[PDB]
Amino acid sequence: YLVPNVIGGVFINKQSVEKVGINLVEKITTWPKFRVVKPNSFTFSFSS
Amino acid sequence: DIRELLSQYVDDANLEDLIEWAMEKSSKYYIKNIGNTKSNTKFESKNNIGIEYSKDSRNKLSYRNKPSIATNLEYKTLCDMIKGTSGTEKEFLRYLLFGIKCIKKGVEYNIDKIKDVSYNDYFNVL
Repeated sequence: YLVPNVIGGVFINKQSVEKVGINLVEKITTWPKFRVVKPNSFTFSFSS
Repeated sequence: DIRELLSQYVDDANLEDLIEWAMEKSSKYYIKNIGNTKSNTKFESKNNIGIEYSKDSRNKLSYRNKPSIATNLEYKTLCDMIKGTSGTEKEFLRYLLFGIKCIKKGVEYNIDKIKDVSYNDYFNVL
């Protein structure tokens, strides 16, 4: 039965503590990464 | 003594004007060798490649490579302008040679009297 006010989105811990989470940006990049190490030296790092 | 060569090359009607312009613009714009080492911000990358190419010393020769493919065969004041002239009269002869090429082309040899394109007729609203 739907409680008519609660929206939820939390986790109950082992000590009855409500835990809530944020979204996180991934470390793996969908475009390759450009870098300049020293001048006239360039780096193009990608992942699969 | 250069009036012999300069009357060989052009008329004596715009001649000492050419001489005084070449003299003062050669003594004004004289350029030495200034610096550019890598022990001392960024331009456009198309020019920055050449700039940080020229920053290092191993890309330059120890002595000057003299030119080989012979140019300026109509105007052979270069035959003395290679190494008989190295001080102020070298750049003086270079400037008057450019002036002779401009006046035989039949166009203005100076750059100061090439007057500016005044751009504040496009940006003078309100």
